[PDB]
Amino acid sequence: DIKLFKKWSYEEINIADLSLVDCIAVSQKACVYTPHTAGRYQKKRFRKALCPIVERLVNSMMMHGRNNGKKLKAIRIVAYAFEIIHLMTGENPLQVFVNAVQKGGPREDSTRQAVDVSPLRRVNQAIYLICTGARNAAFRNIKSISECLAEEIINCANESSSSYAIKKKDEIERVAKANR
Amino acid sequence: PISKKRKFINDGVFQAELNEFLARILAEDGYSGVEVRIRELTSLVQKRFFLCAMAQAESLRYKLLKGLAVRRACYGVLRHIMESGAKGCEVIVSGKLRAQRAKSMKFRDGYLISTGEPSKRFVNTATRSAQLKQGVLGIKVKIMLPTSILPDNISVL
Amino acid sequence: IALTSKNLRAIEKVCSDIMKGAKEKNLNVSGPVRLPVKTLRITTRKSPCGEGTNTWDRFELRIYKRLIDLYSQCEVVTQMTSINIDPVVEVEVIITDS
Amino acid sequence: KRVQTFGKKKTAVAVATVTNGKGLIKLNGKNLDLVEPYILKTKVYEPLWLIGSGKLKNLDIRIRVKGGGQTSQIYAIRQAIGKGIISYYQKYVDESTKKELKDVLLRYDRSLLVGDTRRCEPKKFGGKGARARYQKSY
Amino acid sequence: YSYIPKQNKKLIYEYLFKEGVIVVEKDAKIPRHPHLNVPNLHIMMTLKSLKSRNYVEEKYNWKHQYFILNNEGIEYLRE
Amino acid sequence: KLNHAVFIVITPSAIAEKYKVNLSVARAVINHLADSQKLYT
Amino acid sequence: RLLEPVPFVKTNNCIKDVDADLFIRSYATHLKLHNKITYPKWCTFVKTGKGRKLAPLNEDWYFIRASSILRRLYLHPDIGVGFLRRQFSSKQRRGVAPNHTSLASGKILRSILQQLENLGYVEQNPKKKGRRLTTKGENAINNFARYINKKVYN
Amino acid sequence: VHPKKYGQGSRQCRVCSNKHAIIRKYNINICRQCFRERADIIGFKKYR
Amino acid sequence: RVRTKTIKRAARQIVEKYYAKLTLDFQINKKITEEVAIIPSKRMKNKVAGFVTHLMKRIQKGPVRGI
RNA sequence: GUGAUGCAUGGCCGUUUUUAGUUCGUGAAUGAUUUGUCUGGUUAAUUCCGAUAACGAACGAGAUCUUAACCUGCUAAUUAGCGGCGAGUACACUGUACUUGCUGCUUCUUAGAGGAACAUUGUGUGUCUAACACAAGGAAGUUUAAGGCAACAACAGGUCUGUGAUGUCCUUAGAUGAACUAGGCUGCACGCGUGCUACACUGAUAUAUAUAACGAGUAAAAUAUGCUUGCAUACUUUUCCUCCGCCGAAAGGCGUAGGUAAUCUUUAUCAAUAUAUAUCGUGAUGGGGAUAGAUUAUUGCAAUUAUUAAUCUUGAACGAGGAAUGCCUAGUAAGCAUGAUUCAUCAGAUUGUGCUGACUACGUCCCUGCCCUUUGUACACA
Repeated sequence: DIKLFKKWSYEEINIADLSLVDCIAVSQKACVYTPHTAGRYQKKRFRKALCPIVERLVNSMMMHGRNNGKKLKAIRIVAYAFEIIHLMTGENPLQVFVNAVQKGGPREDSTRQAVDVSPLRRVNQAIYLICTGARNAAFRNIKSISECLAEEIINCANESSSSYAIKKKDEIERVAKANR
Repeated sequence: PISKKRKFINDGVFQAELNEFLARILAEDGYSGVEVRIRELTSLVQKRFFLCAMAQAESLRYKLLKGLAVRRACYGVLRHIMESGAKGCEVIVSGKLRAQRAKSMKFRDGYLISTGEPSKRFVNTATRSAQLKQGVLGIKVKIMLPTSILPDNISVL
Repeated sequence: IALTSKNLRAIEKVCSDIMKGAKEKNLNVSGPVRLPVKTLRITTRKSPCGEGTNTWDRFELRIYKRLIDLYSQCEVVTQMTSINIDPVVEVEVIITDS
Repeated sequence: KRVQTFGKKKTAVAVATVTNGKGLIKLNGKNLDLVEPYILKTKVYEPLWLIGSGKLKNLDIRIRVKGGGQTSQIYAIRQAIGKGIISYYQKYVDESTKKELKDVLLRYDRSLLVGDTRRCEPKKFGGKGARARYQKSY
Repeated sequence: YSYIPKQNKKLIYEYLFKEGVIVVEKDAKIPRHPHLNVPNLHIMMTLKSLKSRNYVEEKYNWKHQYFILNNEGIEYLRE
Repeated sequence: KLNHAVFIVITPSAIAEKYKVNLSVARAVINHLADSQKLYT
Repeated sequence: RLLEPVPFVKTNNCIKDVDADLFIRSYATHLKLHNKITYPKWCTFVKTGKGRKLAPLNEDWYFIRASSILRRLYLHPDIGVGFLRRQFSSKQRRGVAPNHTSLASGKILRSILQQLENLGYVEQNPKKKGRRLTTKGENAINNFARYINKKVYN
Repeated sequence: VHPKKYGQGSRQCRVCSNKHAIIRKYNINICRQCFRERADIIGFKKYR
Repeated sequence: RVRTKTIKRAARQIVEKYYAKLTLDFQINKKITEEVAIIPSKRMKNKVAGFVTHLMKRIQKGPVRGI
C-alpha cells in the first residue's frame, strides 16, 4: 500500500532495543511520501515522540544561519540522501538510518554524578549529534551535504571512528569515566 | 457626493463638536435633549452649517468654584446621589486642597464595580475641572444606574 | 431601498417594520439582503508623553447595511419609512417593476 | 440526479456537486491530476480506494476549488467529495452500502468527514513575534 | 499698511446687525468667509475690539468663536 | 579545492564517487552511457 | 515517470486537460520548428525583470515566454500587461535594504503580445477588454492539445 | 508669506492647532492626544 | 478550575423550591434551571446548572448539608 | 508666548502590577494595633472546602463579548452563489473547457439571531466535600483557545513643548507673537541597543503551475481672450485607487473604461518560503554585497548634503562566531514576505495579516524577581 516517496514501505523494521521503535513511532498512521507533514506535537507529550523519525531528521537538518527553516529543501536533501544511500550500500536507506540512530545515541551522561538517558532524549541527542556532524561536514569538506549526511548515516550505522556523533559520545563517556 | 465611511467620520466629529458646545453653554440647568435660548443656538448652527451623573458632576463644580467647603460640598453631593436613588457613588477631588502638596480623597458607597464590559455598560462616569487661585482641582464622579438585570444578581421566587 | 447604520438593533427594528408593512400592503417585494460586516479599525498610542512602556490600543466600528426592493408608490413608501425611522439610519430608494 | 455539497477546512473552501453520469470528475477547468502535488493527489485518492471506482463509474461529480493554500485546497476538496458522496448515497443510489461507507470512512479517520478549526490567532503586542517581543536592553 | 476702510467697517457693522450671531473663525489667512464677500483679515480685529468694549460676548471654542450679541450694543454701533 | 574532470549503478553520486569526478561531468557521462533529481529507472 | 494511473473518466476536450508544463515545451518546439515568430533580435540585451539581475542564459527564453503567454491566454481569457507583470513578478534585492517583490519589464510582454496579435492567435475587442483567443486559434489549440495527448498517451 | 497646499504645512489638528501627530486616517484630521479621549463620543470604542 | 461562591450560593438557593420537578435526567435538570433561573449569561446558566447536577448526584447516598 | 517651574498643579499614561490583594459594620483582644483577612487540602487566584472570637458584607479575582469553529436544509439574496435552457465553439456516443441572456432555488460567497460545551457520560485518584486523570461522542474537554476592562495605596515616575487645562515668576518693537531667506539634529575616535543584508549547495541561477486575509482607495489643472513666455478675467473638472492600449530596458510618460467602493484596482484571485526541470556542484567561488563615478525619470518652487529611482562600471567583512547578554511553549518559535500609520517624496521604524507549519515540558525553585508564614533588628527618606 503506502510507500515512502513511492519507493519504500519499510514492511521490515529492526527490533532495535524495543524502545526506539516507540520513540520513532513510524507506522501506517505516520506513513507519508515526502517529509514536512502537518502532524501536531504540542498538545501532549506522547505526540512529540509520535512524530516520525524521518520527520524529525528533516526538521532538525535545517539549522545553519540563513538556511534556517527551509524544510522543503530538507525534503529534497533527505530524498537525495535516500537515493544515493540505497545503491552506495544495498540496504534500505530507512533501515540503515534506523540502525545508525540506534547506535548513535549516548546512554549515560554525567552532567552533575551520572544519569541514565531516557529513550526519548537518547533519540533526540542522537539526531542532534548527527545534525551537528552534517553541519560541520558542510563546513569546508569539498563534497556536498548530500554525501556528507549520507556518509554520517552509514558511518553511524556501521560504527566507524570517523563519525562526529560517535566521537561526541566517546567524549561524553570519557567525562563519565573521569568523574567515576 | 461623499463616501459613506467619510460621512460617518463627519457625523462623529460633528457629534463631538455639538457635545463640547453643549458642555460649554449648558452650565446652569440639566439636559432637555438635543435639537435636530433655542433661537440663539439654532441660528448659530444653521449659520455655521449652511439623577444624571454628568449633572451631578457639574453640580459639584457649581458648589465648588465659589469657595464652599469641600467636605460638606461633596457630602451633600453623595446625599443627592442617594436621594436620587443610585446604588452607590464615588466622588474624587484632587489637587492642591489649600496646601502646597497634591492630595486626593475617595468617598465610596455601594458596590462600585470597576472592571468588565458589563461594568462599563452599567457605570456612568464624569470628569471636570475647577479653576482655583493656585491650581486646578480635578473632580471625577461615578454613579451606577440601578439595574436590564445585572449578570451577578440571582434571586428566585 | 437600502439602509445603513452602525448599531444592529436599529436596523433590525426598522427592517422588521419594513417587511411588516410589505406584508400589509401585499406588494411585490424582493428578498432580504444580508451583507458581510465591514469594520473600521485604527490603532493609536497611549501615554500622551514620551515616557513609559510603549502601549497601544485598537478600535473597531462595525458598519451595518442591507438592501430590499418594493413595488409601490415612491411617495407612500417614503412617508411610511419617515414615519417610523430614526434619523440615525440612512435609507435610499430604488423602485422595481417586474 | 443532482446534489450540491461543501467542504470547509483551513483557509480553503471547496464545493462539489454530484450528478448522474459516467465518472466525469473535474477540478475547475482542470482535473484532480493536474494540481501538481503527487503527494496530495493520493491523499485525495484515498476515498477512491476506500469506496470503489466502479461505483464512481456511474456518478459525475463536478468540483469548484478556490482560495487558500494548496494543502488547504486538497483537504477541503477531500471533505467536499466525502460529504457529497455520503449525501448521494443517502438520497439516490443506496443506503445499505452507505451504512458500511460511514463505517469505513470513520475507520480510516475522522479528518475526511469533518475539517479542523485550526487557524491563525491575532498577533499580539510587544514586538515582531506573536508571543515574543523586542530585545530588552538594560 | 493694511489700513482698515471706514466702509469696510460699515458693511460688517450692518452684517452682524441683520443677524445677531456670527462666527468669524480664529484663522485670518482665509481670504473669504462663507457668509461674507469681504476680507475677514479686516474684521477679526474689529470684532475683538468690540468684544473688549464689553458689548458682545464670546463663549469661545477651538477653531470657532461663537460670539453672542448683547442688549447694549445695537444702539452704540448703529451710528 | 576542485581537481576533478571528465577524463577517466548509474546514478550521479554513485558515478561521482566511483570515478572521482564532478557531478556535472558525472551526469554527462551518465547520459552518454544511457543513450531536477528524478526517480531512478 | 510523469504519467499516473487515472482513476476517473477523462474528457481531454481542450488543453487544460493536458499538463501545462510539458505542453508549453511542446509548443515552444513547434514554434522553433515552424519559425512562426521572430526572436526578435531587438531584445537580446535586456533582462526580463529589474530584480532578475541576470541574463536568462538559455537563448530560447522568448519561445518559453510565448508558450507561457498562450497558456495564460487560455487558462484565463481576460488578461493585460499589468496582470502579466504581476504574475511574472519576482524578488528584487536592494543590497543592505530588505528584498521586495517587483514586476517584470513591460516592453518584452508588449512585444510578445504584438507578435501574437500579428500571428492572429490572439485578438482585441472593447467588450472583453483583455486579450482573447480567436475561434480559429481555439480549434487549432484544441487539436494541438489532442495531438499532444495522443503523443504522450499512445 | 510662502503658503502651499503641500506637505505638513497645509493642515493641522482641528482642536490643538498643532502640526504634530496628525492622522489623516479616514480624513479625521485630528491629533492622537485629543483623539484618544474623543474616541468614545466619536464612536471609536476600544474592543479587542 | 474550582467554582465561584456566587454560583455556589445560587445552586444552594435553588432546588429547595421545586425539587419535585427536578428529576434524574441531566438535560431535564438543565432545562429546569433555565426555567427557574434568572441568570442572563447562557454560559453562566450552563455552569450553575452543571454545579446543581453535581450537587444532585451527591444525594440519596448520604447527607448533602442543606436543602 | 514650544519662556522657567511635572519639586506649584489638572488630566492622561508608565510602573509597583495580570499578581492577588484591599476595606467596612458589629462583636471580641492602656495604646500603637490584632482578629475577621486562618493550621491544613486544592487552585487561575483570600478560589473554594474546612477549622474557627468571630458573624456578615464590598471591591479586586471571577465574569462579558469579537475571532475560527458545528447546526438551526432557520432568514434570505445585492455587488454572491446554484442551476435550467437559447445558440453554440472541438471531443464522446444510445456530458465536458470556453462563451450569450432571463429566471425554479438560497447549504454553498455571507451574516441578523439563537442554539450548541456544562468535568458531558462512565472506569479512577480525593478528608468522598472542595480538587484532579483516562476513554469516548463532538469542530469545541488546559475556561476551546487569543484579544479588554486592572481594586487599595504609592512614585514627590513622565508630560505645564497637546490643548484658549492650569497657578506663580518672566517677556513683548532690537518680541520670548507671526511671516520670510539660508542653515541642524543625516557630520564622527568611539559605545550601546533597537534593527537591515552575508558566510552558501539544506544553496547562487532561469523557467511556471497551486496560491490567501486584514486590508486601502476621488479651494486645484489646463484652454481662450485682453494687455505684452508673464498679469487679469470666462469656461469642464485635473487634484485617490486605478484597469486597459500605446511610448520608453527600466525608471517613468501619454489617452481613456470603472469605482465615494463584496460592483473598478481585484479578488474565478495580488507577495515570498515553493514547485519540477534545467547552468553551477562549497573552488573568499560564480556565493556575498560594505564600496565609487556616470546618469536617466518621477515627487516637490527648491533634491547641493549624490531625497526617491532603473541602467553599467565598483568587490570589504563573512568558513557559523570574545568578555558579556536578550527573547520565546502551538497554526504558535524561526524564516519569508506583505497591508496600514506617519506620507508631496522617503521604511532599514511601529502596528496588523498570512504562508512554510520545527529540535524539546504536562514540570522546578538552582540563579533572578515576586507572594505568604515564622523569626531577628540598634532600619522607618525604611
